[PDB]
Amino acid sequence: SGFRKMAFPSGKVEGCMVQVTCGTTTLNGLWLDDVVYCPRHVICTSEDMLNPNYEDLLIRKSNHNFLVQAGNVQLRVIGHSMQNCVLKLKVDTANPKTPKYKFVRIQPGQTFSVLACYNGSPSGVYQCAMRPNFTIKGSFLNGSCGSVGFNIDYDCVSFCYMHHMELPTGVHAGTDLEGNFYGPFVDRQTAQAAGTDTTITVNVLAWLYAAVINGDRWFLNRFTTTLNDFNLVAMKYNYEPLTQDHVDILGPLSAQTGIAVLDMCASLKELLQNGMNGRTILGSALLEDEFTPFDVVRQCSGVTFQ
Amino acid sequence: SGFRKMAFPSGKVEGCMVQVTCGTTTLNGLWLDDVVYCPRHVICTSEDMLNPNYEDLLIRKSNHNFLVQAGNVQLRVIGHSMQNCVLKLKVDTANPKTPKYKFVRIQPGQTFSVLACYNGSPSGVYQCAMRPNFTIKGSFLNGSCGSVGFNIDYDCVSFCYMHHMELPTGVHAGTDLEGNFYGPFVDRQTAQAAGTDTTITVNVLAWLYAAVINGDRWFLNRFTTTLNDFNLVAMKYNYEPLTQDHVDILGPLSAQTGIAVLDMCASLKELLQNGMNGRTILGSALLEDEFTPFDVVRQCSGVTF
Repeated sequence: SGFRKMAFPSGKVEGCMVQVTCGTTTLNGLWLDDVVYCPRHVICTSEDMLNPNYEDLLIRKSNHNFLVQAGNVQLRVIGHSMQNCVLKLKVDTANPKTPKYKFVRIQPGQTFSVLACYNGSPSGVYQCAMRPNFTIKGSFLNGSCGSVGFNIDYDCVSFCYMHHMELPTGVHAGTDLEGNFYGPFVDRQTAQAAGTDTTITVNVLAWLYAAVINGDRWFLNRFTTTLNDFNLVAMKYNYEPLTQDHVDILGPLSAQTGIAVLDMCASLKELLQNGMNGRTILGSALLEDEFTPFDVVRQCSGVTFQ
Repeated sequence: SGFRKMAFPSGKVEGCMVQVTCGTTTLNGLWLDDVVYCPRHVICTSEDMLNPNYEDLLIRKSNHNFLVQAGNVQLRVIGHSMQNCVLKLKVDTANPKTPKYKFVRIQPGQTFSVLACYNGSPSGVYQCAMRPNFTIKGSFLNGSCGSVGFNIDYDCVSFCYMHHMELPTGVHAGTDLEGNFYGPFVDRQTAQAAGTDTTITVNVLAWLYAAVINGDRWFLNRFTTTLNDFNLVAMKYNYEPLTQDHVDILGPLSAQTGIAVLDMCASLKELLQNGMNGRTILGSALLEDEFTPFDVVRQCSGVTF
């Protein structure tokens, strides 16, 4: 029992983190086999930040302008190329700690672990979710760029996020590992703002199912709803629309608890109307939306506490 | 900027986790140098768990009754002994991945990272605090026993917790790595109740400082208080007493923010007496008490390991 924001163990990713320096700029890179991936803005200077021409900046660099340090060892850069917003530095050594891995581009609402790093060294690990407005609510300081987000279902690391920037509201933006940004953002310091964010409805429903699995039913009610009526109400509270795909994904939790998905939707409607009246759910006084259905199944018992 | 419940990187500990099996019971062990540490109740069966005599159970076991597996490799057990509630299995090979480490016993209110493991394989990491009632609010299923809690400083892993059991309210109890329980618990298959818990005041103040560092300031006010008056309020809301040592420990955050501890105490007093009036702090509608002052400093300054 219990329910925590649980990250994946970070060791398989720690062994891939390196420091990349170009000029006076230092950030983190990800060393997989004989390639180091890092944000391309490592090649910018101070006069470059608003409208950098990355193709023009990069042609002026040789391999030896990039200093890559793995722990105490310098790696030798033997080639470089840019793919979208990431730089790929070919190095002369394959990383002996490379885990089994893949690159995946995730959808809003998906969660992942972040290993926050500075100067190629890990500082901590935490869970994040891709918000509907394609930002993440991270914890990142100067020098954290190139830190990555990942999942490790089974034995394989799926890298899904590379950190590039902080927006004015204090939230964060970055790319997949092919260098395409999530959302409409660009790696320029021109004025950019995140869109209005919404709550991830399917994740709130998953977390209510987690609460039932762990033994709490106080928030259920005798009512049901149609999917259409639920979405009409949910939108009034800035909740994302719930689709038939989301209803299907909740199937296993519904089966384990005996609570039909649209009955849990009626419970959520009432919670939005009433608040918690001084109670908590899984230790929270707010409705939590950064656990996915898959996260709940990963963490919770397969036996409900009836 | 931003502020998240952050665990330590777990790689140094992952390399130490093994699977220990005795009879039909399987749980996790911690392999350091040439010793594997695990809960002594691995030697119990069903008819033993209600009132175990561990000294008598251990005599019937030979070294080959303990099956220790590190990944795909079996370790050969060459000795066994018990220290309080921890079994120590001497093995024939030192763990080549042993980090610099020590065993430490923590105080209530201190936080640590848990590496939750099953069948010797790490499955997740999260941050926990030792509650004033010596439980932790963990997330553990059958087979999680022997999972460990730890802190890191520089290069040294300080192991502080080994998981043994779940209490009826769904919170968790365990030992230090010398086998001494935290709290008034025993390793027997009986319902044992956690005492009434209280809120860790110095940690709530640390988190209010984190909120200020991150720009969330609505709860600051013109008032200040004394330690004595604040502690009357703390007692009334089931908060731990705030000592002068706590005031000193908040010194670095009070310096980084420029806000005196007793000024912040006047803010917390008002939050306890009036609530949040529908607002949140760092995204929470509750007063969070599982960040220590050092946790706030470590996260807000980017400290690496």
